[PDB]
Amino acid sequence: GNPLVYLDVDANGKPLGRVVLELKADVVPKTAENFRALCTGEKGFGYKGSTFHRVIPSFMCQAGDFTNHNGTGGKSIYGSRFPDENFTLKHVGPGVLSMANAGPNTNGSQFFICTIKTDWLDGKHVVFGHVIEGMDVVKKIESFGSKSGRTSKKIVITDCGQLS
Repeated sequence: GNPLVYLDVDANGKPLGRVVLELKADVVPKTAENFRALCTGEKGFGYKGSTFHRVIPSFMCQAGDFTNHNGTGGKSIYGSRFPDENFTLKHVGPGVLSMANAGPNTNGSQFFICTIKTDWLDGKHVVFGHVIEGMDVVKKIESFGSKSGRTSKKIVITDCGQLS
């Protein structure tokens, strides 16, 4: 069935808890597989030790730039970037997991978790999973953001991996 992955998150060195995510490999297999492999680190690089670098309250929490830590970097398991797989899943509400990008067909490793319904992103960002457990942790992360995206605390993915 669909993979379950986790992110364990710290804020200024203090554990916030675990976010568990279902990846919708049934609908977006290529996009799901990229995220899964980046969680396990099995290609020799991935999310462990990287940060949530842009967090905007009442909108989204963005992470996944493990090369430059500022929103300019990251890479996929396929190459630097890969195409938009499909736009079948929508940004239906809080807990949706979606690919960040720099325009059409520029997926890498950066992703975001929505904290509201972001319907204006439908057809522009590939949705590929959802939070199963840990929305409370996501809400804590959201509370440390600001309108500019700057975080008031350093938010680090201290561990991550695959549960099933």
